[PDB]
Amino acid sequence: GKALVIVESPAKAKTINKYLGSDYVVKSSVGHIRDLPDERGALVNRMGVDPWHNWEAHYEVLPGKEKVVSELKQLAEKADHIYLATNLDREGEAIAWHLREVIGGDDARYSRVVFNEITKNAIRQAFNKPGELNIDRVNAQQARRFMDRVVGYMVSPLLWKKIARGLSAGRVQSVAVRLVVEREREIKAFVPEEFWEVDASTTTPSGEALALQVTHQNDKPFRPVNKEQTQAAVSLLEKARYSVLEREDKPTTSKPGAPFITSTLQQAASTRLGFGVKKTMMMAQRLYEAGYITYMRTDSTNLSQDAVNMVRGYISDNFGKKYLPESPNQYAHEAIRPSDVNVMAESLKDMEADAQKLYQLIWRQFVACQMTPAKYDSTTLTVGAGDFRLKARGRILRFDGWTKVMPALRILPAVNKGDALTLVELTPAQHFTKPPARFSEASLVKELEKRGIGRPSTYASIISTIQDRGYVRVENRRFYAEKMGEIVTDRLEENFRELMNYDFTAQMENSLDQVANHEAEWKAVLDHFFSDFTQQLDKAEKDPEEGGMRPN
DNA sequence: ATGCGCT
Ligand SMILES: [Hg+2]
Ligand SMILES: [Hg+2]
Ligand SMILES: [Hg+2]
Repeated sequence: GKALVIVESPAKAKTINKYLGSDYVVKSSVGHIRDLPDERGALVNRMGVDPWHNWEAHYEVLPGKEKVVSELKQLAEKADHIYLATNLDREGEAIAWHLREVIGGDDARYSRVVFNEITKNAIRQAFNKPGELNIDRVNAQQARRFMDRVVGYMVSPLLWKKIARGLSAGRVQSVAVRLVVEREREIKAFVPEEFWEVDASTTTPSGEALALQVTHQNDKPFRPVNKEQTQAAVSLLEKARYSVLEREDKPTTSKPGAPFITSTLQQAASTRLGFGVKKTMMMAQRLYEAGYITYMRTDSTNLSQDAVNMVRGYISDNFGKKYLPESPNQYAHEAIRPSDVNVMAESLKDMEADAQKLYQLIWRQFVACQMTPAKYDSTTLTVGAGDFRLKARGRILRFDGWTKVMPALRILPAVNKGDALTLVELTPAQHFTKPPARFSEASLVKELEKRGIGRPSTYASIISTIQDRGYVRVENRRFYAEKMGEIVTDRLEENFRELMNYDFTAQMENSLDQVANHEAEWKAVLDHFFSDFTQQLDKAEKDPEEGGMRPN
């Protein structure tokens, strides 16, 4: 009979059904299809999981997947063998598990296949050496999902009682706020430090202009803190004899960056196009659904060999040998890139202008990544004047390399060691150290991914939740901590230190991997977790004098 | 009258 294949993304399905044609019926779950809605029955009914009854759960189809589930039902009839083709990670593994329990049937009627790429060299091997779903992987995801549930449904209520109604707490949510709160306090406590700089304009023995910066005095870094000290020094430099000590000419290079991932795309779109995280993902979504780029949600900068041959092939025909490296550039889902290098942004007349701009950003990053380095001739001049040391640095572009596709938007006169320099003028400059920069939406996302706190598909969502909840606010595209955010962050740090530690997620991931690798059992892991958590929750419930949470 | 994180 006909084989039924199920994937997560519709766009990916349409593409698979092609490189497979008829005989098979490809479809997509379009997400999860099913999820959640001493002891207290009401609390357990609300959570959908019972921590006091060996974690029995109550999953139920999403209020917006009825059709999907239904249309998937009847399709199971005219199907001989059902092939669950979701992602190999634990989330994908769980979607497969839910599909199998919602469609019913017998285990043997189900098979698990993983698609490498769209190429036929992949969609083929998919059914070649398949397998079945990994129960350990599934239970690992159930453990994560349940731990996140307990925290949110059991901590928030405590907040409603001690602080205010409508408040929330969460493994990811609360540390994102903590990051903003700490930066806020960092800025408010900052005290600018005054420092001075002195530059000197001079003439070479020829007559050419040479700008110099004072670096040392009596062999110590030159850094006056007030005008008085700056004057004492200028007085000496005005009468000093200047002579060249050393001229170090050296070839230096510039290297392209890695292709984009969700976090970096958001940051680049934010810095070069003024796009907000949510907008960037909306445009990226359009581009993906129209087949111009790969999944917009990814945490890997990897590139397939085909992708790499495709781009080198393009660089070779459009730039020449000097731009093509001897062998592929090395560096530490796939990365976000054009599905076809031969497709220019200007040819996407079916897309909004902003989507074309985003595509162009993704395209150029992808092509520059595999080109040769930029080459410069860097010159450094060392100058002596009395007890002072002065410096001048220059650079002259010799070969653009990758900057040919990704442009950004210096000539030191000829002088030899021992040459005298004629002083023209001395310019003192007052300065003040500046406080740490405020977070931007993309900037906070960057910090979250750096600590492995969120997920590509949740970063944007996180940035919004903390605002709607009233913990932080955005102004001039920059984050500011709200009083409530500080209040909640301090309470949570006081009564749930472990949960508020930035590495809580990393530590959780380790335990989840152990469950996925038969090195631990999921219910046991949840039991340990719950025991610690309840110890903290119960303590927090008490009166402030007994160590309970301070009410506002 | 109510809250999480992920696809
Ligand atoms: Hg969803
Ligand atoms: Hg690269
Ligand atoms: Hg969704």
